[PDB]
Amino acid sequence: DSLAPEDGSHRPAAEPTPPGAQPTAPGSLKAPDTRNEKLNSLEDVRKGSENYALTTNQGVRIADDQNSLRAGSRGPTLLEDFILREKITHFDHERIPERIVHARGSAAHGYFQPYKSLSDITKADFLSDPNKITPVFVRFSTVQGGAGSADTVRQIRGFATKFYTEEGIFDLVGNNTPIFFIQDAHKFPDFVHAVKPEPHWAIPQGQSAHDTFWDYVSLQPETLHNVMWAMSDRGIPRSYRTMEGFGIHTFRLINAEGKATFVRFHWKPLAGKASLVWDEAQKLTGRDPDFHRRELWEAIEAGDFPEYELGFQLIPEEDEFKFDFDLLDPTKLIPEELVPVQRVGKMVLNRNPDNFFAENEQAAFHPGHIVPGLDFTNDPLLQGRLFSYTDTQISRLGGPNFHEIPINRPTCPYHNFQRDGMHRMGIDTNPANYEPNSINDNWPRETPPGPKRGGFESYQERVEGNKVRERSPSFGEYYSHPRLFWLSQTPFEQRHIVDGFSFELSKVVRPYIRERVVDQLAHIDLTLAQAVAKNLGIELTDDQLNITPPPDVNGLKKDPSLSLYAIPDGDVKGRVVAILLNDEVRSADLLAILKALKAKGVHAKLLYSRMGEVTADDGTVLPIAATFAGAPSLTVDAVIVPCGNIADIADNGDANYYLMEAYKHLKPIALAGDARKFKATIKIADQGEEGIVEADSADGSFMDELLTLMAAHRVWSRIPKIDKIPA
Amino acid sequence: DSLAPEDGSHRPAAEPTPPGAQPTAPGSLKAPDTRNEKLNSLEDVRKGSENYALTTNQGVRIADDQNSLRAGSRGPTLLEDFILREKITHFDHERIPERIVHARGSAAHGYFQPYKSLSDITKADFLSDPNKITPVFVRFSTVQGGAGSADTVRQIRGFATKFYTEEGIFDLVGNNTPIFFIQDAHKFPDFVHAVKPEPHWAIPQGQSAHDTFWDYVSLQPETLHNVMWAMSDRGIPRSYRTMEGFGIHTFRLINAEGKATFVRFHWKPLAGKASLVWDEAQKLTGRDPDFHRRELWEAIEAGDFPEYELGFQLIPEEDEFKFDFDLLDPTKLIPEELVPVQRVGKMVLNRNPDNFFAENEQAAFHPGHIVPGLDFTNDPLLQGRLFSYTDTQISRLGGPNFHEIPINRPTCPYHNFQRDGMHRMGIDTNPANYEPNSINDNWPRETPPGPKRGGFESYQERVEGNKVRERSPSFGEYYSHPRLFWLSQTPFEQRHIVDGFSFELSKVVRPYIRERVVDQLAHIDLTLAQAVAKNLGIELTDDQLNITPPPDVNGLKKDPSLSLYAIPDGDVKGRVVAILLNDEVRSADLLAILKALKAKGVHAKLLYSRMGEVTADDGTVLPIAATFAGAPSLTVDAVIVPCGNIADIADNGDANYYLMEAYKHLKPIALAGDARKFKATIKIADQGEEGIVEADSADGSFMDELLTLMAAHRVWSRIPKIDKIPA
Ligand code: HEM
Ligand code: HEM
Repeated sequence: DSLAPEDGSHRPAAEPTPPGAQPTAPGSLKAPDTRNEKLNSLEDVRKGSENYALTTNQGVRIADDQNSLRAGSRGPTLLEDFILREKITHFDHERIPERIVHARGSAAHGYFQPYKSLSDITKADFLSDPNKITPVFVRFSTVQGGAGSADTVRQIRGFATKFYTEEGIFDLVGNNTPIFFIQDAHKFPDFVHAVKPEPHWAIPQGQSAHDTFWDYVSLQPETLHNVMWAMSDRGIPRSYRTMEGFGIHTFRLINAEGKATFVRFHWKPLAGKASLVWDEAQKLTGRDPDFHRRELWEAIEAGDFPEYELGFQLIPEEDEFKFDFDLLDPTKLIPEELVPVQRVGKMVLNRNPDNFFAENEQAAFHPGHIVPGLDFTNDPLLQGRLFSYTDTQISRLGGPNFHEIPINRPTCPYHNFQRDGMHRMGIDTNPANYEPNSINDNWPRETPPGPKRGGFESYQERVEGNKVRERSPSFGEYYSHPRLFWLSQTPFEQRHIVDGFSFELSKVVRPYIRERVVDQLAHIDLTLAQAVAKNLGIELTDDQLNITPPPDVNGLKKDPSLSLYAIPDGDVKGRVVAILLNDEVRSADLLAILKALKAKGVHAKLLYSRMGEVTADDGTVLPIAATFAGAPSLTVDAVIVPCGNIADIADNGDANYYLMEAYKHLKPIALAGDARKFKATIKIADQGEEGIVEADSADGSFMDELLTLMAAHRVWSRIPKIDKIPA
Repeated sequence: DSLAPEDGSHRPAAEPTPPGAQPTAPGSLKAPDTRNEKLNSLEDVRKGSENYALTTNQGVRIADDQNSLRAGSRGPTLLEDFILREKITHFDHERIPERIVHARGSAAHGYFQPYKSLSDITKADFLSDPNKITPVFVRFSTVQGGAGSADTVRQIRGFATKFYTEEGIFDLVGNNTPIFFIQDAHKFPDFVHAVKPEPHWAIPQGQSAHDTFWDYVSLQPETLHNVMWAMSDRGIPRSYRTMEGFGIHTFRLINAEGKATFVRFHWKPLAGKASLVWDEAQKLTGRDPDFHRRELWEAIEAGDFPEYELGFQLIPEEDEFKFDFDLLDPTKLIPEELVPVQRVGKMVLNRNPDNFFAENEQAAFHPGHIVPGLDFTNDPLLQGRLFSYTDTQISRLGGPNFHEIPINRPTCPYHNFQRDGMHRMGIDTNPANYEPNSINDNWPRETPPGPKRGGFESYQERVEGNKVRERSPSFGEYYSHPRLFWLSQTPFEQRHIVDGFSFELSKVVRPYIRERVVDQLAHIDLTLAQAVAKNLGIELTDDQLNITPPPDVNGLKKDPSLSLYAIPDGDVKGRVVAILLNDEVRSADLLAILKALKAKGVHAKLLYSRMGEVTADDGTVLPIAATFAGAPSLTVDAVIVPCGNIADIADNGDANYYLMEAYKHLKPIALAGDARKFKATIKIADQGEEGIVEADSADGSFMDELLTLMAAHRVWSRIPKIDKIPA
């Protein structure tokens, strides 16, 4: 019974389509021709459904999946109903522990390839040949919230990449800021407990605006640098496609000759850097808590594949101690003005998973999963991470055989003497389960280290010191990097940082904690400190006003690569505009609008006061994607109002509020013909305002203007005009 | 180190205080003198902290909890650091699986007492004497979202109560609507999978506005009754304190003479019935996703204990077949006009937990946990529940000894021959682990059924029929209960139902699903169907326009007890009002305002454009609780603006928007003296309007008028006026 619509509209077309054009679908059904070695290797466990009989897990066909077995139709359920019990038992045991941190995340499949061979600095196989492609699986995430929390919270974001190389799995488990909050892994449980929901009542969920977080920060000044990044607009990215990625720690690259080079890993977003504004981000956690997850999935379904460039900061071994900060301190960044990022390769995410639980939820990343050609360093945060990931996956994934869960399996050979464990899939035929053995002629065998396909050998770093629980004295500087970050931001970025601290500390109930945090800000920069204090009704003391600013970082008074917006990097492909329809749209305006958006790869969403269709002035039937309230301005990058019967929507509260919200949030707005009467609602300018595109009709020049604004992301010059608007 | 402020302001006073006045805290520290038998029995496992040395879990004192052990202060971390490894190991394994459904929930401790002995209808010990107090632990929840999802989503809410009786634990596991979506437990996994996030991409999180839910609903008309309740304002309660509770199924009461009486369980909120409006609820999931958890905790800390009256609908065994519907069908309600609710007792929730994870997350409720004096029925949804909760707790709580986790332990004696299992706490000394035995003289021993303290014996219900997987023909009626619900709602409640369906179906991407749901609505009520269709741009066919409405339910064409608001039951105690300050408030207005609110137990929050303090006209220093943006109008019940230097905030966008938002969401607003200048912000006429209180000062009847409006909850007559308003 209950069947598909006659017309076949239940099923999405298996071709690239813009967001909202078709229902989303499992990756293998949406893009069956998109393949890679890892995607193909998962074919053994993919399960179809069309034309198959419904069965139990033991393969018994079910005749009635609507009713339990009972003694009479109004009688008691019987214990012998094994079909009911198997179905309910499986349902009852669907959940597994969420990740302790980074539980909220969104993932996709893709591939990587180097631009040229890097064999002179590393023997890693995946970086040895420009035409050797390596499948990847990437998961982006937030830190604090649970798996069911919201996407556009203010938080550091995780950026984890699993490379399925020919010499083993390499996991590059990074975040979207170049430093971490703490120096030693021993404090991780303390820091995480402080940022997570407070233990008595389990509030608040995915935001750091609460007493315990700011108490920890105020008592542990090493956290200030990453706190500065979190309070900036870096903490509220527009998309996972428009943020940077960093490995944070200094690692080593080892070449065939045995030479070690220190390296820091970077990902550069080829769509550019872009973030939301706080009010927008917070409201969007309510209007669409799945915004980043959705946006990633739809970009891949549209062909707007997330693309990132891998880059390396390289420091010779002999230059380990030449900076004014320790290279092994994860609260310190290496300014690009001192050590440039060398481009290494490109990563493209081009296919969504088939099943979120099987592939995203069960994926296991670990920074200890390195390969020959790579090695660790003594960074005390990284050292502790090496223990933790393996340990947590034993309980999260139910045993030691988590590498046999399909998404986690290597695509290269794996053979050893490990056996058994819960849910053991591999059936070993080796007569031996130990080495050395004579009974299988000692196979599988050890392999000496070498230039290629060699066994792993650690770099023989010299270790000299007593067994101590002590922080290196070189790590005891906490204010210069925060200050370098502060001075590198534009004026509007600085304002947003001030507003971030002010908002968060206004939610701290104990006033002395707010004062202690302001005291720490006074050791970074007095202008920043005074601006936050003023918003909290706090007065800096005379001593606070006389704190000497921290020294410059190796002579730098600023580094523009630390700003999101100082150096233009805008890219409109993949962005989306809202088009507010009316019941008699001028089709000539629409035609020109859609053509210009199409030429730059910008999507459109047609909105109205109701769902269904509206008919343009030439008879074209226009399906409505959503209502004005249903897809708020928060979800788009710009708003366009075509001419037609403007009287239809001129007095619509939601239509007017749509423009007020977009205006407040600094988005470009374009008004054609009679749509220019909406200028009154955003109560500003009569001769026009930079940021507002207006003309008698939507034409080539009107669209060029709008698209130029869109490439600059937001209208920062409108900032002074928005705090009067009631929106 | 000694980091607390010397003034002791880090610690909350151990006395009842209003929301926001002090930092919240663990229940036993906030209210040490609030006790009950269960709370006292948990003293064996409560752990303090003050004045104790920091140790490992083995009791070894720790000297340096800031650093890992390494070879040299910049060297590698050593494997012999057992302190680091224990600390990180425990952190790595903190999470357990969340509940499969109702994962998001908030709980508190309390007590229950019957008004009079019910010995004539039940032998249940907890209902046998008015002076018998039974400790309870209650958990309120949503259904779909994860543990980290938001509170004010549109969903059915769970209302689960664990009664720690002298004859065993009784768990009454109910919801906030009197029926469930489905009829047979065999479809529970299907219904739940349809409402939960879609499997390819895991979206959307806590809202049912997506294709698979409405696909299922459109193909299974049995769901329409509970869907009607979810689309009404019942799906968005103001607080867990202001919603009703129901057991849903017909159970049995058994008295000492062996007579069975059918019973349906009800909880009546002594604070009244109250819900939010959709736009407010959805925006509140972003501004404060923990609103209901917070509100419950703060109500209890303030002394505004959540109070509920337990009531029974009783039906004699001989009247089983006297209704138009089957008593065993969980998609059908029993109209109070046909069978009144008899008041049974009162439950008061008066203490929060100490540790959310230990007490709330690990609590295990199960409808199969009944006691002598109660029994089950053949309702086919209830029958399947009896299997599922035991099964799911084995994996959720790590084994069969979950009854030994402190919160789940009975307060009465428990002795049997069950042994071992993971995490076994009890050390059995019985020589025997089986019965019958002679080696311990057969103890513990079976106990015959009797009037008091007897063994459990099932009611000897006659069973007759063949073994079949078949729905009773008596359950095959799906539209009369939905229609009865619809006709019992006020006109504004009907509009909100129409708006709920309209918004939800507008998020369904496949248009045919929207059409099929509209067709089902046409079988319930033509006005409802036409209004939803209009909002979707769908036209009803002539056939749909002629579908004959379903019959009345036992001659009823409405039952006012199904409405939230048809019969006023307003209670102002525990509500909160925002007070928008200026930099020279008229102290006289503020004195009058705050004392009037205090006299009725209404809380206040003093808001401004920054934190700190403001000084009134007479020099009174006024502490600011939050900024206008920090504590939006969504979080309060009414807004008051006192006179003073109104020019200070008159052009503040946030202050004006605060009133626009409150106005749109139908909240009472009161403006004193020059604060009447804000009338132009919300377009109020010079002569005024119902729902807006205004006078020259806050004296006289100004506060009485505002409190009268608060008692009516919202200003329903303003609906037509908010239609426009750009907010
Ligand atoms: C530079 C500092 C760090 C970065 C960049 C980082 C990054 C991440 C990321 C991106 C994830 C999520 C991976 C996924 O998507 O599944 C994650 C998970 C995790 N992190 Fe780290 N983290 C850092 C520090 C630490 C430390 C110091 C510890 C403990 C010593 C730690 C313990 C964990 C654990 C236990 C998980 C859960 C993994 C799982 O369940 O599979 N992290 N981290
Ligand atoms: C009248 C219909 C139902 C009502 C009123 C109801 C109510 C609830 C409530 C309030 C909870 C949360 C208890 C807590 O706070 O921990 C819950 C959890 C649960 N429900 Fe039910 N439910 C119903 C139907 C069902 C059915 C038909 C099944 C399966 C056959 C089911 C399976 C579960 C499971 C497995 C849990 C999680 C329990 C745990 O993990 O401890 N429910 N339900």
